[PDB]
Amino acid sequence: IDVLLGADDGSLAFVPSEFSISPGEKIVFKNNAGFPHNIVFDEDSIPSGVDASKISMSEEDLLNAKGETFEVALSNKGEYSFYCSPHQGAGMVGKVTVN
Ligand SMILES: [Cu+]
Repeated sequence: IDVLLGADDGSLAFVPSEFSISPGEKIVFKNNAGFPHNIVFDEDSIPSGVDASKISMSEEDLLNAKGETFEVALSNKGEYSFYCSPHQGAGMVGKVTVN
């Protein structure tokens, strides 16, 4: 599943921001507009026992250039909330459900 980092109109959003997937399916987060961006899973809002570091950028890490990507596949079922660190308050957040 491809997820744009920044919408095509410049909005500071993941597109899509809420979506499902099945275990092992690639998520490719791609810098689109308004970069730098990053993808951080919220360590308090992911499934029991999941290591957020295995699936996240750190908050200090950035994707700098247009078209740069961060790929992650999730395994464990349940809800995972994530955000872009520098743009979280602007509303650049999302939630993926592994089902
Ligand atoms: Cu961002």
